[PDB]
Amino acid sequence: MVVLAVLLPVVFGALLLLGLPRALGVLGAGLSFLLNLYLFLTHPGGVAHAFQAPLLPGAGVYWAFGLDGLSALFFLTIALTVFLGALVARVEGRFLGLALLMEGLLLGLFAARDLLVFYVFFEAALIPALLMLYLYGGEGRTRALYTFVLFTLVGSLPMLAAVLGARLLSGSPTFLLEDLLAHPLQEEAAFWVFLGFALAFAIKTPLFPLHAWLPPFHQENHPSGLADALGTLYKVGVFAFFRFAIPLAPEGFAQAQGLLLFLAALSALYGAWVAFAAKDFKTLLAYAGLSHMGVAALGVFSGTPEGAMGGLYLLAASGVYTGGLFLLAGRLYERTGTLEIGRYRGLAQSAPGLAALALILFLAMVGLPGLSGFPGEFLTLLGAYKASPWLAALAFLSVIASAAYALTAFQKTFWEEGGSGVKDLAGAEWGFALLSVLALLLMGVFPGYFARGLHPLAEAFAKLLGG
Amino acid sequence: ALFYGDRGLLSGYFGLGGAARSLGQGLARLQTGYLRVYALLFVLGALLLLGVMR
Amino acid sequence: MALLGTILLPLLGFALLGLFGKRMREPLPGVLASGLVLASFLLGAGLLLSGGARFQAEWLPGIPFSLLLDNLSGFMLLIVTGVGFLIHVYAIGYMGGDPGYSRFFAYFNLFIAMMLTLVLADSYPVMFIGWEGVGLASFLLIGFWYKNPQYADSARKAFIVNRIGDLGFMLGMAILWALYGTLSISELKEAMEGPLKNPDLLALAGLLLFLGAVGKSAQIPLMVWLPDAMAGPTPVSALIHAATMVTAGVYLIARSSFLYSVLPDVSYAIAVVGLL
Amino acid sequence: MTLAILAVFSVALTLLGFVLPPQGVKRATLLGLALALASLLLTWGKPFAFGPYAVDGVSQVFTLLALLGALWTVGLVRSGRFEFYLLVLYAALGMHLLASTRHLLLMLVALEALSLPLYALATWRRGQGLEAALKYFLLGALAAAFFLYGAALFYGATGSLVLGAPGEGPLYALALGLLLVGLGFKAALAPFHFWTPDVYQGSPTPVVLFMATSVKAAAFAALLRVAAPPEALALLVALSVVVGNLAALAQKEAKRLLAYSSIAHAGYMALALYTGNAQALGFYLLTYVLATGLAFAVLSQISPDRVPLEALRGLYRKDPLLGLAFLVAMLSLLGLPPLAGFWGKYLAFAEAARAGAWGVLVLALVTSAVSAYYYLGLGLAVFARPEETPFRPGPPWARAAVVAAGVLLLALGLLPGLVLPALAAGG
Repeated sequence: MVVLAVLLPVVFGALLLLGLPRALGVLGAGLSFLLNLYLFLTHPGGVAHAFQAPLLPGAGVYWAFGLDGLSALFFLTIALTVFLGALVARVEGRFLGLALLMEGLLLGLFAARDLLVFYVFFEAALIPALLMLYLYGGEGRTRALYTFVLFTLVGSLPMLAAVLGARLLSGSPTFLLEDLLAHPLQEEAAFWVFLGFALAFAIKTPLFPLHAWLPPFHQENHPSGLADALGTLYKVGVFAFFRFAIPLAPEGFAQAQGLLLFLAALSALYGAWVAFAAKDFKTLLAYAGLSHMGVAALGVFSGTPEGAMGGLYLLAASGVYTGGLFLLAGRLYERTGTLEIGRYRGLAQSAPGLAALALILFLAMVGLPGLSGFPGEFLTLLGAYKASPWLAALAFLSVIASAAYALTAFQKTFWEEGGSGVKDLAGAEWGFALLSVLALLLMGVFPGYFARGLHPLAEAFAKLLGG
Repeated sequence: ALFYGDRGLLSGYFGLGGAARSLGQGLARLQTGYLRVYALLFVLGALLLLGVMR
Repeated sequence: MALLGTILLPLLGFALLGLFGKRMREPLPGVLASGLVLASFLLGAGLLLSGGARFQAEWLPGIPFSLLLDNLSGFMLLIVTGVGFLIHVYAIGYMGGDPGYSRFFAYFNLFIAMMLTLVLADSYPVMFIGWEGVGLASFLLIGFWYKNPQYADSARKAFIVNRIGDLGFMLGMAILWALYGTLSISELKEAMEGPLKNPDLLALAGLLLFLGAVGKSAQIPLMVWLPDAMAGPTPVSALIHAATMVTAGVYLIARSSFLYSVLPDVSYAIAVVGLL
Repeated sequence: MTLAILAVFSVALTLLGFVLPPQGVKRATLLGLALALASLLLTWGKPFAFGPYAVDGVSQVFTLLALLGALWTVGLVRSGRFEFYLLVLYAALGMHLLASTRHLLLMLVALEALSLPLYALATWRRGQGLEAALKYFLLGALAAAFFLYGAALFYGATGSLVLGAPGEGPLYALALGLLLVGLGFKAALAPFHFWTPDVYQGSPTPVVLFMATSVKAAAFAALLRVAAPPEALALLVALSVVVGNLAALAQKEAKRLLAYSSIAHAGYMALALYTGNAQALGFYLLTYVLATGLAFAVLSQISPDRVPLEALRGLYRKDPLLGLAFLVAMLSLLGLPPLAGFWGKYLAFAEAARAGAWGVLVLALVTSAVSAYYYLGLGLAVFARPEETPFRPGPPWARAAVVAAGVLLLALGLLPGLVLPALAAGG
């Protein structure tokens, strides 16, 4: 059931960490992918694979899991992305076990059916990040590590007071999301709880003033970008917003809606705009991820189930293709040795299908219709315009900068005058690009099949803001 | 310009951390090692506590 | 299902000529492309001769996948397929000794399929799909000879202006979704009749639609991107300036005539911009 | 019937040291501590009281922890002075008596009886040891005088010297304050924190292990019986945690930094006093004792006199298991999942929120997040490039002890619903 798929990447990452060899990670990620796909199919509803086990009877803690429409496809997305990062990695530092551990942690994070288990995974996801950052790459590794870790922790620890207030002030007997949702929080008490939630979730969203931890994180990881891909998967902020933040304290969200929508708009614009000024791949991709998170948070905060479903779909797909771009930059490093955009121009003539892979990925990034980005982008646009037209319009002065930075990077990296000549593709990279394009096309052209579980949650939690 | 401003915002976060360390060493300076200082600060804190209790 | 073949043929062709592509002799990519274009012209003439066509498939909730083949759509379809077959032959002849033959004709097939996706649309998001696909194919073909940096920035500018137009398109569509909630040109027309509501918002949506049309058909002020399309080969410039990628600006207004006709001021503004 | 075991072993050894070599005396002390620990466990769920001596879950848990710390710190002490063992025994017995009564005067006699042998054990005769012993003794006698006037004003507000009396207004509050002064000093709560950095820096490292584990354990055991008002508790927590973390930011030496950290950790433990849960605090102190004894056992394997932070570096390459256990300890003291420090911290914060003190809790959480800076600068330093540093890779004694401490920490962090069911009467 759910716990099996949640733990499989954890146990495989352990067996790669202490045990040998690297190859165990490829087959482990494949087994995870197949299990998460099987869980994604035949999904009846939320209780699909429900798990309930007691841990602290007195304190009220229970292992609580289940596959919602959201948990299923996010499991599938994570399994797929980490499998891709597992085959193509080329890190081979024997630490892909850390990548599988982080995968399993993010799985448990998403599948949490009770508040405290979610909080536990939210705090646990910090350790592998600092680990694969510190000992596996980067010159400013220590400083970026401290910055990112301290930001996450300064956000997270007061959220413990927030969750303690949310449980105690509501008289909810347990930490179960069912029970906690059964007992609402009052005015000027849901206010403070939501404020403590919004700090920890915005600094991890990321929004504009709280994003300063993102570029240093992405720069000094392993140059291959496996750690970077998993950190982009670590932008789970929006998710916690929609399921936990807003439904548990909409009274404060009433005053905070405009502020948060504005932050999402300006964050998206700022990221997609600065990404033009980026002189390296890590900076560009970090600012792009910031823009996408701004869009997703905008869609969720706008109410308007259109916007919410768009935000979540865009979140999953952006995680997928941003992780793909990170791994691609790492592979081009391993074959070349640099991530600068100006140098190494002739790539296109030497790289037959790596050019096409990078192009498909950047197209999915700028949100091209037919690929994964556009459904979420447009649904979020609709929902935001429903909520507040002004911030939606400003926020979508982003596709312009999206095309600008993506095309500039692609052109000056591949198109221009022939250089020395570069390796074409590796055998693992073949399956990588094939599966990447397959998933992108399937998620972009057929958004009907995916995200069907997202519609009920969207409309229910959007009507919840009403009477 | 927005890139430079982002760098400057990160610099302000740095300044927050540096203010934290400076405050920390101002409070760690409280313990010099002169036992009279420790006794005075001890009795001072205890008297503050006894006043708070009302 | 049969109508979808018109688009699907110069997509399988594109996939063959792009993925494997150079596994073929020199004329064979152009041969396959022109043959698919001809057997798409044929199947479009046959479907129109059968009275018309409709296709609806499951998509985003509230936004289904709607293709409509009527007189107005079939007009553009026949034009594009015929001129495309002629230009495909002219490229088979005109393209010689330069690598990327298969890639070039795969770009051609993709362009044709995307333009068909544009014209065959009962829902505006499918029109937008065709819009961005044509813009991407234009960016690709204009920068066909990549080894020159000069003929890259042209397509850069083209796609940037294109995405300004696309953003205007998106905002107008969000407007005509917040108002009505249909966004399918059939039911959008059946709902726009009668007691119009909030005429200011309707004129605003039409103005943003016209903004998108300006960027697509290179009207003032967005005129400047079109001349740089000279970077691409001459058949590319022909297909861009004569049959596709600009005529869509007029086709959008032809289909939204019901909206632009109840907008006197917007239509007068369109006339002024056309004259200028 | 455990205190009898302790007394018998101590009194017999006092003379046996004349006929037994200090090593034989060390074996004897170790046997006595293990026998006392086992006798405590076989009495789990058997509260036993004869006079003012009263054993409940608190006595049981805290004396178990104290006996663990004494066993660990005796393992390392290898000096050929059997006195250097006898004193340890005393402290254990002394701390036992501290957690085993509610009588304020017997509480004072127990405090003196457990504290005096620490003053003498802190004499490696290093010039810093003398300064440390002097500050310690003078400030401790000052706090004992304050605590005694507090017990006197308690007797003034009520006819008995036993806690729990109804209590008057200003006089009862004042007596409570005069007791809290000494008790927080013993627990290293600010603004009574000054002695802890100097004493931890000066004393021999294994003695600092014993102190920072058992002394704080017994001090909170005594605090749990007091009904400390919320204002005093909030002030102590705020000042203690703030100064702890902040002054730890400025520290250049491992032992002084760890002393300030222990001030902050006593500040955290002072939250469970809001409710006096004795389950939250028992769990917290279990995890803290294990982790800190581990860290100081490693530091003793490095250097008894003084250890800078750089000495910690390269430890993984030097000894992998040691670096791993040190990382486990730094994170558990950081209270990070899936380690038991998270569960102890949460239980204390839940007691605090149940008592309804919010801003104090928020400030504690912010200071704990600030703490991560140096917690990582210590835990992560293990992997750094090894610089010049004395390294004594222990006997199998200290290796096994450190391994068991880290294993118990992770085991009870991952599945806390194992022992936490039995922290009340003991089902």
